[PDB]
Amino acid sequence: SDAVTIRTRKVISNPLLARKQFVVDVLHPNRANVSKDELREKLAEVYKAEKDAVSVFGFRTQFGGGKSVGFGLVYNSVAEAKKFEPTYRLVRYGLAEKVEKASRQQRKQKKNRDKKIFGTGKRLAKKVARRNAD
Amino acid sequence: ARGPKKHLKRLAAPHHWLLDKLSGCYAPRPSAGPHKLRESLPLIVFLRNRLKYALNGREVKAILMQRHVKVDGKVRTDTTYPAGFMDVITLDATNENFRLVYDVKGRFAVHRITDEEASYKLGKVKKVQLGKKGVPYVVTHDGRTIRYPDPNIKVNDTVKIDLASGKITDFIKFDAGKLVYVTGGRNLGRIGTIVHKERHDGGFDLVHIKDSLDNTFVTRLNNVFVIGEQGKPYISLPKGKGIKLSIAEERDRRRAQQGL
Amino acid sequence: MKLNISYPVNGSQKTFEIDDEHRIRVFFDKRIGQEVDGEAVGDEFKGYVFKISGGNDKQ
RNA sequence: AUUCAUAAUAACUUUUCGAAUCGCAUGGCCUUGUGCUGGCGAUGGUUCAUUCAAAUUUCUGCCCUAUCAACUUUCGAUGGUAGGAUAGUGGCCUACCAUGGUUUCAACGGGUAACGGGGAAUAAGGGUUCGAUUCCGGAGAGGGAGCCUGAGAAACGGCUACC
RNA sequence: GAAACUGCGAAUGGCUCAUUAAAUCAGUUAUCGUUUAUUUGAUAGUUCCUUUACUACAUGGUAUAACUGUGGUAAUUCUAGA
Ligand SMILES: [K+]
Ligand SMILES: [Mg+2]
Ligand SMILES: [Mg+2]
Ligand SMILES: [Mg+2]
Ligand SMILES: [Mg+2]
Ligand SMILES: [Mg+2]
Ligand SMILES: [Mg+2]
Ligand SMILES: [Mg+2]
Ligand SMILES: [Mg+2]
Ligand SMILES: [Mg+2]
Ligand SMILES: [Mg+2]
Ligand SMILES: [Mg+2]
Ligand SMILES: [Mg+2]
Repeated sequence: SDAVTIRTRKVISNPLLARKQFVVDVLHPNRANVSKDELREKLAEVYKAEKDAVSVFGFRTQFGGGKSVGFGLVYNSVAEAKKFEPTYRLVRYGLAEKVEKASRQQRKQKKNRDKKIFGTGKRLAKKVARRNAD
Repeated sequence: ARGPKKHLKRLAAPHHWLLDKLSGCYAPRPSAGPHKLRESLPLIVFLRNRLKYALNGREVKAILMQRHVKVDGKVRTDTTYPAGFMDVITLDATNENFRLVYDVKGRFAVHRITDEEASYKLGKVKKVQLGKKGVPYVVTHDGRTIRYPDPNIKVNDTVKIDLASGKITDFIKFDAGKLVYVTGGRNLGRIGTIVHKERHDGGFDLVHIKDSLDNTFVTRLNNVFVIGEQGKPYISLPKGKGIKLSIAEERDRRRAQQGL
Repeated sequence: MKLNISYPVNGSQKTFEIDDEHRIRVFFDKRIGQEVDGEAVGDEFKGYVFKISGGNDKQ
């Protein structure tokens, strides 16, 4: 087979986050690298997880290819994983969806526009409506 | 200028935190607290850097605000809370406790104590003074004011706190031939037995300290911290016992461990 | 000019334009807090008594 | 080392503080009631200590110049007494008094294409030159001055005036 | 949870080197000469009207933003009357 031979090292139980952290080395002869989703799955059936409580980092491949090393977390369930893991990695793993925010510049510009407004503004809205409808 | 500062640039942080030079422009500025910021270990430095229970500051904040970590039995959700020397850190999980002491290499070390040791701490009397209504009090090094102390208690003496109530159980006088600890100067981390002390009126009394195998040195009285009598200390010692063996000697132990 | 005349017990307020500047001089050289009759102000204000509470000049 | 910390007496006060605040659980006893009594906290709140500070402060150490030898002092210069003012010391300011204070061991004046330092280049040794610039300290926000709010600003992405 | 009131911050950071030659700064001192929000520890059984005024403590009242409406200025993060 391909024989990734995924070995976990530096395993530490962290009940303070209800997860186990570790660094993981994968040996992939004649193969470019390892995909995050497949690596997360393999970590899941190694730890009897459910593929959703597993997060991965890095995997800086050595020179010439053949071996990748990166960080990894295996949790106890979905709930604490979703509460402890960052939104961007949630969007990567497909649990959540990217929030449609306006670009940072126009968000700031709109906020500065609202600074010039005291109160709700319906008063000046109907006043400029009267001025436009005089 | 114009007021108190809020930012601590990296490379201005105390070196014994052992912060790396890269991966950040700033350093955790410890909040106002029991310990001076030069000789205090912020909880973010102790968690992320010393214990590796968190990967980033956001995870540190997640650990702190859950009411996980209690410093001296109090939650202290502040990220940069200045935990200092002799402080007791209890974690709800893993059923284990840490005491904060320096190592002989002059930096705070992860030292694991039991629950009975975590149930108390030793502090150094900074002053003895009569307060309002004539109640006497002792001020420890960690800014603890305890009312009605033993009359025999004098300045630079050691008092054992109960850590669940603000009382003193017993004390050690500052006398010759008592095991001490060093918390300042180039001798940061040493453990030895007193020889004598020089009078030196007007400021900066000097104390002569002898190690276990006769490594005699001197230091200011400000840095001395009595921890017990000959042997049988009141505090379990960290790994090393603060001896400062020579560079060649630790080279021998290293080549012994890896060269078998 | 315009008169923002307000009846306070029911919170009603309306603006009335009063031309013929040779009759608005009853308001002239008066100040806030000084009661003025409504008869000279207008043939519509028989018996109404007003008092000056504020204003806005041109600009 | 004190007139220290404290404590006591006698009074004084545009009479300072001593919870009319908020969220969860909501137990015990019966005198069964808008009865008695109760924890976990949070924001507060005089005072002392601690911490982050600040402000003053001792000693010693700065480049060139005599085609700069005297300088300071009615208009504070150097001291004394008292007061005022300040958070506090202090000519910081005022009243009165005395006539002092610095200087060839270079005062004072002038110049700097001078912010000071950790440091950098070079370097047998000794030195020479640089350091606007990563860290620390200072100063400033066009130039001055004044000021409000605040623990902290003489703040300028605060205000007022003049240029 | 918009708005607004209240509290806190906005005195930090960042930039620049004009001024400045016992000035700044460095090392070293002192505060028995002071201020100090906030953090941490302790910490108010006494409030008797500034007594022959104990009148609600199962808990005092005023006056306002916001909001509803009438508006003025060409215009400003202008604002006024009800
Ligand atoms: K005087
Ligand atoms: Mg005086
Ligand atoms: Mg200059
Ligand atoms: Mg420089
Ligand atoms: Mg320049
Ligand atoms: Mg700087
Ligand atoms: Mg400034
Ligand atoms: Mg400019
Ligand atoms: Mg403020
Ligand atoms: Mg200014
Ligand atoms: Mg600007
Ligand atoms: Mg600024
Ligand atoms: Mg600054």
